[PDB]
Amino acid sequence: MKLHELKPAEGSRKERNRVGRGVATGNGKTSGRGHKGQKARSGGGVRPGFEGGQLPLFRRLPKRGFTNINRKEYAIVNLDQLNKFEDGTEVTPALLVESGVVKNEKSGIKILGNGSLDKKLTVKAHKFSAS
Amino acid sequence: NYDVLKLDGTKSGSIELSDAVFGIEPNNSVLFEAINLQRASLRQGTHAVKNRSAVSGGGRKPWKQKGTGRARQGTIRAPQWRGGGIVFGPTPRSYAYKMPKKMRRLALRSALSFKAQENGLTVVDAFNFEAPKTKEFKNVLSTLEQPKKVLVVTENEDVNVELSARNIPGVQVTTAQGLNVLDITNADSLVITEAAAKK
Amino acid sequence: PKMKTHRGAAKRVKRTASGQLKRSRAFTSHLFANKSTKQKRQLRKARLVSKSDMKRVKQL
Amino acid sequence: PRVKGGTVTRARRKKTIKLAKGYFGSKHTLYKVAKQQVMKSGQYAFRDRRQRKRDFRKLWITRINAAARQHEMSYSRLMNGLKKAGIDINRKMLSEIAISDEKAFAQLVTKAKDAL
RNA sequence: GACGACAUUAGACGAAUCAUCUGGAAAGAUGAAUCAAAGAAGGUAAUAAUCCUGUAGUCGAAAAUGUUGUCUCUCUUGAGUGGAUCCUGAGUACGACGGAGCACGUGAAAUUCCGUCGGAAUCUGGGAGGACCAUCUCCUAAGGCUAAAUACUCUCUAGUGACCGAUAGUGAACCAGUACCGUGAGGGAAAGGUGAAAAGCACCCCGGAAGGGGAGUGAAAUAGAACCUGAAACCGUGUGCUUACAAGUAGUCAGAGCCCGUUAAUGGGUGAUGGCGUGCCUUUUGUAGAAUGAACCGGCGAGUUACGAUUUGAUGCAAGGUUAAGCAGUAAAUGUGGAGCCGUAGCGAAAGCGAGUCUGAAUAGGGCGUUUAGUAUUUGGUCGUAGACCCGAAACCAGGUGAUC
RNA sequence: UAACUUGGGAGUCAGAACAUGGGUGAUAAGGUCCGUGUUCGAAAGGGAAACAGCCCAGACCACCAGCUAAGGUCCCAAAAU
RNA sequence: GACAAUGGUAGGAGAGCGUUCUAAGGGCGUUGAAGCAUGAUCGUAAGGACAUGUGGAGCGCUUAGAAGUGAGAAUGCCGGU
Ligand SMILES: [Mg+2]
Ligand SMILES: [Mg+2]
Ligand SMILES: [Mg+2]
Ligand SMILES: [Mg+2]
Ligand SMILES: [Mg+2]
Ligand SMILES: [Mg+2]
Ligand SMILES: [O]
Ligand SMILES: [O]
Repeated sequence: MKLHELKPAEGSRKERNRVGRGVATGNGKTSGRGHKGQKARSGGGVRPGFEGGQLPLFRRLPKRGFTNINRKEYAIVNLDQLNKFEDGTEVTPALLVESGVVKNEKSGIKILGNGSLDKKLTVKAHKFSAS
Repeated sequence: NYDVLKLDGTKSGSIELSDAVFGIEPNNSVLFEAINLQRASLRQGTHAVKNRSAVSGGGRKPWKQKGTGRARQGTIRAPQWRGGGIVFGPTPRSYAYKMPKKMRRLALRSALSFKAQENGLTVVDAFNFEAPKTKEFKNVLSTLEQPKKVLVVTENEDVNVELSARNIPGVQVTTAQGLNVLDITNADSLVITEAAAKK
Repeated sequence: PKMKTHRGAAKRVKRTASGQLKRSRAFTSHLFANKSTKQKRQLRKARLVSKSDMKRVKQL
Repeated sequence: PRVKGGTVTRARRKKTIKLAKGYFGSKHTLYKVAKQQVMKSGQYAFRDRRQRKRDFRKLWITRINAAARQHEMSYSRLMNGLKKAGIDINRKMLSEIAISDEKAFAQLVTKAKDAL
């Protein structure tokens, strides 16, 4: 490129469709005929004139919790945890480990909360722990 | 790979150049969108226009609605009427968008490859002086349009901008529009490793 | 502005590119049929997800 | 950057009006009227080409029958005489023949009359 | 209240070129030369780094102002222990009643304020911790002051524009809030350009004058003041062809006669005569339509923009991806900046459990989830919020102007 | 040779005539209301004197070529007194 | 080289022309720019060159970017006739 040679990609640009022009543009009226192409141009969000969108309230939502990490890692060997956010999670409100196809490599562990299948594996590997 | 540093017209010891900066096999698409990202940013939005609202004018109905024999009109200021407003006028904007951190680096490295693709030169400059003598320096033949890449702050060569066609940054910011205009660049031996390592 | 969610979202809850429901008729006149009175399941408005969106998308 | 829309309009309108040379009254000076009259013209051409083909087929047939009434061979006896003879040509050559030379036409009718 | 430095209100210096052709005139072409901390810009008889103003840089203030500094200048005790006894803001806080406001509509409705009315305590005290009691934790009203960070620009200085260039842009480029209209509040215009220089037509002639023909100024006066360029409508003068038995949405097709010669090719101008043929848009079940709009022509003039969602295409990364504000930086892509956001595991109203959960007596049966590709930026399509394709109402409300009819 | 799913985008909700089975109406309506099918609407051209819907037939452009469809062959007006 | 399709309003999809400006490159211009006028020319279209006259100083071209981007009709505004 010396700024007199440029040729960008294929499918990075297009026409813009100016409307209010032409007759042979494929436009000229652009919506209906007297119908409701007026300026406001709304049926009003979502509404047909009646009330099929009204169903019961089946709810509550208080505070909540944990993240996830599967047991599927083969990154570390013996490098017990809460050190890390690199090859696991970035954020932690409350940490928790789970299943996800087995870890045959033997590491310890350092965790809040624990899954059951995870427990019975990591005990058959090096360690189980709960803090 | 390697280039031959030199001094005023005499060869000197070779050097090493990363395959990843000056062998990055440039990418046109990235380079395109990069440059448009720059050339858009300089564009400031200082234009303006008056709609039918801000315009000093009227809501007075000049003639009443009906009984006339002429049309029905509400103001003497509207896009029709001479002196009226200008509907869907242009108004200021940011004229600036973003690209990721990495596509930038890929761009810089791409263009810098586009030089070494053909030829990009190197020198050791310690000339602390202030003059047009730096034009006689071009016995290296270093064709017209150029940057002259120094380390951070120099206050000697940068006052010599006044030549008809060149540039002279520090490496702290070297930009792919400052580059891609000129076809012949040069650089310092001290600093080429910086840009190479800094990417 | 950010776009405002329709706070009739308590009525419709997400799974995986879709919505979940409690069916409609309940909570007055429970005289009527036993089989009509087993109605705790899914509902949905399949084609009207086209209709009932870009107002409730933060939760979908 | 506002755009003075001038500098094209007039030129377009000249490229119309200068296809109005020979039209009557204010039809050869004014854009509007000459626009719409032009459009009528182009359409009329688009039916007139078809129309000339129809026409000259009529004309050639007329002249030809005007020839073969001389031997009182009405036009249809003849043509059927020609498809049976194992020969065939266009019209317009029967015309030009039977106009510029009579004898040739006579020999055609002999060649056809005897196949009936 | 004394006494120094810096900036501001006038300014100065400020490097460098000659010729030939064209020209009315060179700053252009042609050549050979020069300065650069100055090739920014504008003017100069046509397009100039080297002709002028100028810029880079440097210098400069008697007086006045403004901000800063050091001695004057003022003004000042600062902690600790012990806690016998006293003090820690009264018609207050709080409650009820009606109300407002707190994102919060009287709701279970805290916390804060208003009015009426009642009406506490004194550190072993009192208030809060979203009705209310308890334990725990934190804080101490009912008295007052407080720079910066921030929001705006009537105005000035210096600058800038993928801003306008006379129906645009301030309404206003000019003697404009003028002329004008109206009792009055108030509303509101149109109108730029000679040439390089006024050198702005001496003088003769007709003419009452105006105006003109001549002569001259000037490169050009068909640039001569209503003065650059000067289109179309419209109006004329002359002329090649044609037209006075003729029924015409006006053309097209065919075509003789008469004339002419091109951006030189199946030529151009006219057109006796015949065939064929009921305008344009809009709206409409359908319109030649006797349904609507347009007198002609010139100009003007209607899907835009931000923010956000969504999908489509591209592009970079990849089980990873990405920065926000802010800081430095040429009002700049370019570096920093890992709070935050998405995804990676879901189901259940929720506690919760977790590749299974929920429902359920059930391990049955079924709904959902399984089996990895996602994500940041962006062109386009669409939507929503903001007047949001344009023009168009009677009407409503607050404020004020008029009883000279 | 089309059919289905998903995703993006709309338009349309006033239909008319002809034939046909029917209701209503008076075995009236260029009527109205339904089913059935076509054409017009969004489709010119040839015929129906003339004509939105009837009849034949679906225009990419040009030719001074031909054969046919409906309907026609004395002049108008091409073609058999 | 064959084979087939190519009427079309609402409307959906696609490729395209020209204007103003910018950036870069390369070019024209008193030995007469732009605009204007005339013309029997090129291109499938929108459109563009060329010759000549007038005109008296700035303009094109290729690549790409952003647009106040196109006007025959509003009982449309203005101006002239
Ligand atoms: Mg109360
Ligand atoms: Mg009170
Ligand atoms: Mg003008
Ligand atoms: Mg139209
Ligand atoms: Mg009607
Ligand atoms: Mg008009
Ligand atoms: O209005
Ligand atoms: O309006």
